[PDB]
Amino acid sequence: TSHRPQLEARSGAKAAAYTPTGIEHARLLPGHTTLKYRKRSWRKGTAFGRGYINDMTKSEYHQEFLHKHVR
Amino acid sequence: QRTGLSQIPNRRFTLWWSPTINRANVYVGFLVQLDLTGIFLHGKIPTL
Amino acid sequence: YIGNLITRQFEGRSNEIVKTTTKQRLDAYYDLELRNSVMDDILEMMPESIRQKKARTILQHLSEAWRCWKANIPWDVPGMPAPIKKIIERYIKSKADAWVSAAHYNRERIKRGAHVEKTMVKKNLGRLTRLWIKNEQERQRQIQK
Amino acid sequence: IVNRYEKLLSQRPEWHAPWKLSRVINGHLGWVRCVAIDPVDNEWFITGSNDTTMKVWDLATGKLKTTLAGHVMTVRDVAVSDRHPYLFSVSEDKTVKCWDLEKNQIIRDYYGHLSGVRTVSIHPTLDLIATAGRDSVIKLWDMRTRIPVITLVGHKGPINQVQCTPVDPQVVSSSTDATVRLWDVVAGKTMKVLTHHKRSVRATALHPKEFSVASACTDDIRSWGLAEGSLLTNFESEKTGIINTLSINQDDVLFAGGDNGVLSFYDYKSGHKYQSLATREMVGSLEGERSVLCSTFDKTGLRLITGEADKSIKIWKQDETATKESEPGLAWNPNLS
Amino acid sequence: MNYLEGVGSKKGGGGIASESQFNLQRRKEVESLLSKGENVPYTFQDEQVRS
Amino acid sequence: VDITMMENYQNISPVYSVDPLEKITDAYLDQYLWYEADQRKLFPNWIK
Amino acid sequence: IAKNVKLDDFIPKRQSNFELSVPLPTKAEIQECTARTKSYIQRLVNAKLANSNNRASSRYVAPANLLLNNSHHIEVVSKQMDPLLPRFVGKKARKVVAPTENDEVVPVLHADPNEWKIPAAVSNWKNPNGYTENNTINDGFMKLSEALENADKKARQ
Amino acid sequence: KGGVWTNVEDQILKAAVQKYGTHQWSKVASLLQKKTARQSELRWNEYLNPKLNFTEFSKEEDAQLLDLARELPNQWRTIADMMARPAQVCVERYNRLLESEDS
Amino acid sequence: NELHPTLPTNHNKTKLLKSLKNTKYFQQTTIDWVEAGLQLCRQGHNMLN
Amino acid sequence: PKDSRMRLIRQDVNLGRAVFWEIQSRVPTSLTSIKWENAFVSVYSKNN
Amino acid sequence: SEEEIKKFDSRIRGILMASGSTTFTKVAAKWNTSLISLFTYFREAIVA
Amino acid sequence: ELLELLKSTNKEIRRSANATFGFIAEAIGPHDVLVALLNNLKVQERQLRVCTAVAIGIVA
Amino acid sequence: EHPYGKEVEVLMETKNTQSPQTPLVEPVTERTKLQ
Ligand SMILES: [Mg+2]
Repeated sequence: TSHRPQLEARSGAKAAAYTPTGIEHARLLPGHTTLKYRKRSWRKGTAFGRGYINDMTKSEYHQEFLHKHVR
Repeated sequence: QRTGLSQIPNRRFTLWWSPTINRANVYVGFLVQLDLTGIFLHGKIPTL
Repeated sequence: YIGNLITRQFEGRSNEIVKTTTKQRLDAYYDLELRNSVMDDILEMMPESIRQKKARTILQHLSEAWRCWKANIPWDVPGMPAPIKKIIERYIKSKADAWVSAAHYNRERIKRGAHVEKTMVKKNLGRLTRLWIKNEQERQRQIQK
Repeated sequence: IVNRYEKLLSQRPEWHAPWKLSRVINGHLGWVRCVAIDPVDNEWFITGSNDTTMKVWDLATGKLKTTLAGHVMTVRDVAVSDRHPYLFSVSEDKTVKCWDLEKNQIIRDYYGHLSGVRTVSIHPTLDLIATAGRDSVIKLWDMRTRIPVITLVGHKGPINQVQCTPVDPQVVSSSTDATVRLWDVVAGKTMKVLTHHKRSVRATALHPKEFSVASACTDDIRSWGLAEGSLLTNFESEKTGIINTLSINQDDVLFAGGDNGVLSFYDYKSGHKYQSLATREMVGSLEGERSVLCSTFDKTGLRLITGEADKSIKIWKQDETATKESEPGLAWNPNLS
Repeated sequence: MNYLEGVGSKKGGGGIASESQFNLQRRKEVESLLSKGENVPYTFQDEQVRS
Repeated sequence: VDITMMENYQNISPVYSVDPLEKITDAYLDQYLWYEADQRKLFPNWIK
Repeated sequence: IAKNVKLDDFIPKRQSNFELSVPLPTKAEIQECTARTKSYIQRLVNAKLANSNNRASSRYVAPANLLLNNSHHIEVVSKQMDPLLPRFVGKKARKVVAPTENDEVVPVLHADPNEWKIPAAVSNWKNPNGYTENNTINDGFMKLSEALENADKKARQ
Repeated sequence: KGGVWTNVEDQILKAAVQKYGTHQWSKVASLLQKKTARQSELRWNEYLNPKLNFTEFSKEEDAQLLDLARELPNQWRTIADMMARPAQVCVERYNRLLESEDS
Repeated sequence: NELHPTLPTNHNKTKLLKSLKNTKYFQQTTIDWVEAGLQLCRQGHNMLN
Repeated sequence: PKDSRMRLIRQDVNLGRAVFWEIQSRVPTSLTSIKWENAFVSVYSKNN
Repeated sequence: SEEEIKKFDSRIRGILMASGSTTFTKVAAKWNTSLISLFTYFREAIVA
Repeated sequence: ELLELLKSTNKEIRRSANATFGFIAEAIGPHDVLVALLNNLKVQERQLRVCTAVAIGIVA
Repeated sequence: EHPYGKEVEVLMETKNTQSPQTPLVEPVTERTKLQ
């Protein structure tokens, strides 16, 4: 039971600085500094001769999956 | 003690080929001496 | 680098360090977002009863409805109100949608030879066993039907 | 005062045409959580989803243009600027990302939220963005230097919505503590606290012409003038349930989408509900999956886009053949309390 | 390379207990199940009403 | 019967574990039925 | 009781007249807020680029006191610091619990229990420390075994 | 090959299943000295679940049983799902009902 | 190196050693090179200790 | 290699489809599924 | 066959993941069984 | 450890383990050895209880 | 289909009709360049 997150401001009112301690992070280094503005005897011999659904697991894509990777 | 695999075969193998595995080789600026011995270790090799 | 190390010596390491969503804490973070989103939708349907005592009970039915989807057992609580039942069903289907498509995504990496961790290869076979049995039980039910 | 209420049947609200469905688009693997129209040309719209991707869709034909990968958790809000070729996307993995459209790549990252971010708003005239979420603060970012220049503290619960306006109040916010706060950002403090909603306020939308905000609680939709903390109208939103999204049109049509799948249309000046529709889900979907999660009107204001909990995009259209006489509203009976 | 195997130990333990100690554990667990957990008083204890 | 899956990386494959006392009867009946079909020539020459 | 809450603030304003006009701010009134808010934000960017202890990041950037009775005068001078010394010698990471803000409180201005009763969760999988098919046969099954029993009797005769 | 359940072991199963539930059979085995986890699962499903049906068959059950045992010749777990009775009871009742036809 | 040129930016004329000689705390002299390098060995050994 | 596979020629390609057509009709699909996707038909002739 | 080239590669992946694959001679012994079982089965077909 | 050796089905092992509790008690004293022996009297098994009763009289 | 019925286009879309490098906002060049 987490039951509540941490409100940000209890970090933000801490008196290290307005800034952090003075740690310089690599992702906070400068970059992208310029903003961009928009302007027949053999045949007779035998006996038997002559949708998109909204569910993952009941789909056609899923049963072709389980037919290939469970062999 | 039931599932984990015994260390004793790796140590057996490593001790056997240890003058080739722990060979003086090329100088890297210094060498580490094993305490209470005069055995020099020429790499950081834990099974040896 | 030396500037960062020296700043920590005289000023200390800040207590406001926010840790990112990495691959080792992804399942924990999905949990907290689904747990907060289910309590929001149910507490807005309730008139003016209570907030603290019922809440732990509601999240126990959610964890139980997820153990039933994985076991392929129907989840029926006899005296549960119908709008609380439809919120838990909607959110169990959303978790299951993520669970299945992540199993397909990781099985195709294992096939094509891409490097996957040993714990994640093993978690994949467990998911694809339960998915395989569910197709097998649905195949049996239809031949009876 | 009831003599004034005797006069109230002499206004008789303006008639709007009823809306109907024209296109159903499938293609996300999870719920469709957020939507934004191209605010210049209407050539496309963009949708983020529960399956962690964003997709770009042709507006006229419905076709899928491109897929944008780039978050590990649900993408909860997106924003496209009037002035820049920039896309701002927010997620549940605590990250804010800027996307240069001209390359379809991520160019800027924003760091500092303790937990998941739910809203992003672009300021109309400044080069500044506003984000908020579960941490109960609003952060104002410098778009150029990527710096959290201002942090707004006040709300006691997770923040649901943030809007931006050119004059004071610069930032409007609504949270789960049932309040709407208006912000003075240079002093960093609350200009006005609107306390009338009884529960968590999920949706806001600003009027495109009148300089006003609407907010929705469960069964409770109220409109507000932004010059003063003053209630303009209460709406006939009774029995309508949880409201997930709100949309205001140029022609004074307020759309309210709800968790029961019922589309609800309102006249903005009066608050009169003139139409109620119901969505049909899909084949194979649950009755709980009949709900409306996001909405936007297009720039002309005659097509409504909705993304839903059954992983689909529904495009709604207003009827041109339906003139006034055979399509009246829903019986304007203004009841009493 | 050892970390692949995935098997650990907590430091400072004593091992598996003896079977006479599992037999004392189980025999107490069976009685409290069948008793439904009720406390039996002793005759010498100079007397909550029991079932 | 218990079922588990084998990792083969391209597919997974099921393995069935039957009860041990029942396996003694089934293993006898397997040997007995193939011995009699071979004596009595049930299966013709093309079956592999 | 009195000075805080009123009756006009309960009631809306377009309730009487629907044609009440809330206008846009104006072209001039937006440009005045635009200038001074942008001026405040660059003051905060430059104060935050200049305190990061980077020589590299800083390319992107009065007496002021009289006496209480205006008795003497005061000239305020900033001292120039040794660049090798730890700048902001008072600076150190500390936790500060902050009191409640001074502004007063705003007024809040706002059967089924047997329907909304939640049952107790009891799980088959987990136990807390404390407080310890309808459908009949299809007819194709009926008709398969009749056919196979006729062919069996007809063949054996 | 024994598998003898004394009646005190039946009482320890029912009380043990009331505590640990129906999926934690290794806890249920931790209370039994002489039984395994699969042995405990098998007696609950076939004997000791109080939802099972061990009563005498009525006359319309026997006409349902002889009917099914001719359509699905030997499929005794499929027949027992339809009778909603344990499988071993349906088999014994089937054999006795064929020996009621006897000289 | 010819395929991926990295161009200098025109704004950067600040130059660490010129901004450091503006203050009180640094002075100039002229010494031998072997003396200057033997000082930096002594100085860097103090910093690490 | 392409020189030494089956040559896709109308007289031969149709013969391969006709032979498979004749065989799939002889087994009822309730027993097994014989599919063209899982089949290989090699033809030897003047052109192959 | 291509299908059984992939079966052999998935066998080598399985060897490098099993319990005991940290013991050096165990890994070598499994390399020899699967390499022998490949070469003594196909024998000539490996060449081309 | 000698306490775990009393479960042996050999009578030499049990007999010489009980002699060893005597030698250990003569060195380090009775009362550390008495407590482990007294707590071993709570087992169900008779071999274990009879061998700890011998050992207590040796320590005495 | 029939859930919506008559006047509704229902389309399932699994393929991007464009390439993964199209600008999706055309760069505006104020001048014409011939180099
Ligand atoms: Mg460990």
